[PDB]
Amino acid sequence: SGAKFRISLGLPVGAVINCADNTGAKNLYIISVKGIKGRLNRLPAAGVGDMVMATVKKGKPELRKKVHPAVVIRQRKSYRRKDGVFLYFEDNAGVIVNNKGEMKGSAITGPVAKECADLWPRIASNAGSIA
Amino acid sequence: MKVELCSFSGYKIYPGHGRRYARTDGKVFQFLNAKCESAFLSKRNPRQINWTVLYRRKHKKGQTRRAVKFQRAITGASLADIMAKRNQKPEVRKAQREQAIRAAKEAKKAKQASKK
Amino acid sequence: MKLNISFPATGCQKLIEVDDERKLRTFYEKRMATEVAADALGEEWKGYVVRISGGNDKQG
RNA sequence: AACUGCGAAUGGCUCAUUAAAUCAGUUAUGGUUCCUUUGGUCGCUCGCCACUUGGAUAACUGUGGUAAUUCUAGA
RNA sequence: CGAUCGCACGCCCCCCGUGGCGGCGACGACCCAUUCGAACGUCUGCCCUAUCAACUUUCGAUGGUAGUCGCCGUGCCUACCAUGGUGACCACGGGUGACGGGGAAUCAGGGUUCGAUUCCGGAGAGGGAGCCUGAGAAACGGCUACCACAUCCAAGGAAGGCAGCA
RNA sequence: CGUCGCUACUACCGAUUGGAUGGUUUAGUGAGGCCCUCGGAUCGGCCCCGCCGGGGUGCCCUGGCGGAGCGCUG
RNA sequence: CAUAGCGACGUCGCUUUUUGAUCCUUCGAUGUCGGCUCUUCCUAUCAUUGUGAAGCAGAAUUCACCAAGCGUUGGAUUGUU
RNA sequence: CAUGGUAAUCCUGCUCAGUACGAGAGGAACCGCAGGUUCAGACAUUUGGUGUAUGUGCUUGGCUGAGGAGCCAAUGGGGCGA
RNA sequence: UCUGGGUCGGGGUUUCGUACGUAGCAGAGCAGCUCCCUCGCUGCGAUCUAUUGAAAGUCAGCCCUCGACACAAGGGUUUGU
Ligand SMILES: [Mg+2]
Ligand SMILES: [Mg+2]
Ligand SMILES: [Mg+2]
Ligand SMILES: [Mg+2]
Ligand SMILES: [Mg+2]
Ligand SMILES: [Mg+2]
Ligand SMILES: [Mg+2]
Ligand SMILES: [Mg+2]
Ligand SMILES: [Mg+2]
Ligand SMILES: [Mg+2]
Ligand SMILES: [Mg+2]
Ligand SMILES: [Mg+2]
Ligand SMILES: [Mg+2]
Ligand SMILES: [Mg+2]
Ligand SMILES: [Mg+2]
Ligand SMILES: [Mg+2]
Ligand SMILES: [Mg+2]
Ligand SMILES: [Mg+2]
Repeated sequence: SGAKFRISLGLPVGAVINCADNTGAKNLYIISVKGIKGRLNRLPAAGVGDMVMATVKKGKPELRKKVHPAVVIRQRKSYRRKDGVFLYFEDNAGVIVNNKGEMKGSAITGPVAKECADLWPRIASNAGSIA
Repeated sequence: MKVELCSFSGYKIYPGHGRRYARTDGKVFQFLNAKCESAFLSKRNPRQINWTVLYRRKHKKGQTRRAVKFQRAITGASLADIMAKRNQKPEVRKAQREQAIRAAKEAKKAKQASKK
Repeated sequence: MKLNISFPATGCQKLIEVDDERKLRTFYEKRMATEVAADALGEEWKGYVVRISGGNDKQG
């Protein structure tokens, strides 16, 4: 099996990230992170491989005024990968999925973090490359 | 003892050092420190920075004939056979060229006589 | 790692499987068409210098 | 079987684009190119292999890599 | 300014006797002409729209000079100059449920509609763009890159183009 | 004949700095191909000329390993 | 099927996180709402530990006991509680 | 060591197991494994932050006749930085 | 003490990025000098190249010196079962 190790989160609630699928959504506005118990005044933050609730701000009007489950695939904050490498990406990105984990879209633009790849096998198959 | 990486500067990166960059187009770079990384991020050419490996090789800082022929036996003739054929130099080949001349001439003359 | 050792003056190439990285680090970080003395393979390969001519990746 | 030469720029399909554009008739290229066919021309030149020169590569023998492809490497 | 490949096979012999000579081809060629063409030009000709009247001219718009480039002639492009060029005889702009023509339907005459469709010309190969080879391609049952769809994978990669016949 | 009341249908205006799809473009970034100036990982020729060598007679015709000329070049 | 879970007509209490009632202290003045910050305490326990009951088959839930060790969040609107 | 303080917390995934239970739909648990949340105590090997080492380049205006070397602008500004 | 700890110097490490000067038939060019030369030479000129991964800093809370220099058995105040 193997569970995900802790990584630097970097993406709190209120962050707007790119939408890397082809659903017609251009960005995702993160409103919460799944599995976050929280603390007083602490913003729920998400890293790569984290499932979030997000609303698209620009894109198809049929997706706009709704809440979508999403999974972060790229992040601009450097995170240590248990073997020294501090990887970070050119931009924050995520894709729209459902609660089961199936991706609403059918393709992913750009790389996908290895943490997100082996946590969501549905996302990894659609991924063009893994970084 | 892991993979050994090379930077924007071309220096050797040991495990547990530097950072790794993954662009959106799918290319992955690795840097030794923030000096080499920030030079890369400012679209700066490594061939114009005097401490970079790429510069030193461009400006050349600090920086025969072999031929062997062998004889192999081929399918049908051993090396001993081909040695004997090529070692018929002392008038053995001369005997072959003169016996060819007289035999071909006597066959040519007899062929003219065969017709009438 | 497998090695495709071939003798030009006699033919008779053969494939040898090895797993000791100490014997292959004398080959590591070497370009093609370079000759490295392959005396690090056991005891029978003494007096031999061998030239790297090619190879394949993990994916072929 | 492979190297070489030739074809694969024709045919077939469709009508999206395109309103002096395409296209039709007319005229020009004395402002250009043209495989192939066809017919000319190929002793018009004063200049130690020529009774025939050099090296490599296919196919083939053999050792393979990859999960994979009409992928290919080394000898 | 032939180091190429077949077919029958022969003549001269004095210098002799081992050479020189020979026909039918095929292939090959720099150039010329022809043929198939191709490419760009000349004149006349196109549907609706003014709830499109002034457009073009920075970044070429019109012309001149000198070039660059192309297979060639030309603002095709560059530099230096001149301020030109088109329009109520409808420019320019917009639409088209517009590929053009030979043609089709109706039929006194004149006309009114239809021509995606087997012949000719053009264009296009999911949308753009850029090239290799070749005489001829900006080729797509060739390649390269991006975009969009989509394929197999051991997730390290690899492979796409039915507006061809089904 | 018109107002008002009921029922259908059709358009109009209308906050929403509304929405969507084409087309032509300024500016910024910019893959890739082509050209040019370099570059030179490699593969070769000549100068071999450390040697055994030699023939018209050390004055080499050279029959090969190998040194490598550490150069002139494709 | 009164009492797994509820509890009508009635009736007995507890609490001082409501609001009243009163005016004992303070009028030579005890700075008067909320929020933020921070500590501690209570239990009448939402969750977690150990349990009992069901109209508890499993899952989920409901009732009750020991129990306050630990936790009880991020936001739109509103000065707000 | 008298005495005082005192501290750890909860969740998820794999397996158990599509198992027990159930007509079916559905659907656990104990042991074990891998990890997280909140909290606590540290720490600087690495990544990041700072940076007046006023360390070293770049640069504006002015000033020392010019070069060199520097300085002034309340840290002149900016890059990298032990 | 079989010395000591300092101060300089050196080495290492590291930071930045290739110093001044000289040289060049490098350099957009421009201004002068032609019995001259047969294509030449004299200045100004940012920048480039070689010298030169050079120059500069580096414990003050970096590491190792055993190179040089001087200094270190000195001072004061108290303390008794
Ligand atoms: Mg708050
Ligand atoms: Mg149309
Ligand atoms: Mg037609
Ligand atoms: Mg046609
Ligand atoms: Mg075409
Ligand atoms: Mg051809
Ligand atoms: Mg094409
Ligand atoms: Mg009173
Ligand atoms: Mg009273
Ligand atoms: Mg007071
Ligand atoms: Mg008070
Ligand atoms: Mg209680
Ligand atoms: Mg105690
Ligand atoms: Mg200044
Ligand atoms: Mg100065
Ligand atoms: Mg002053
Ligand atoms: Mg900084
Ligand atoms: Mg020192």
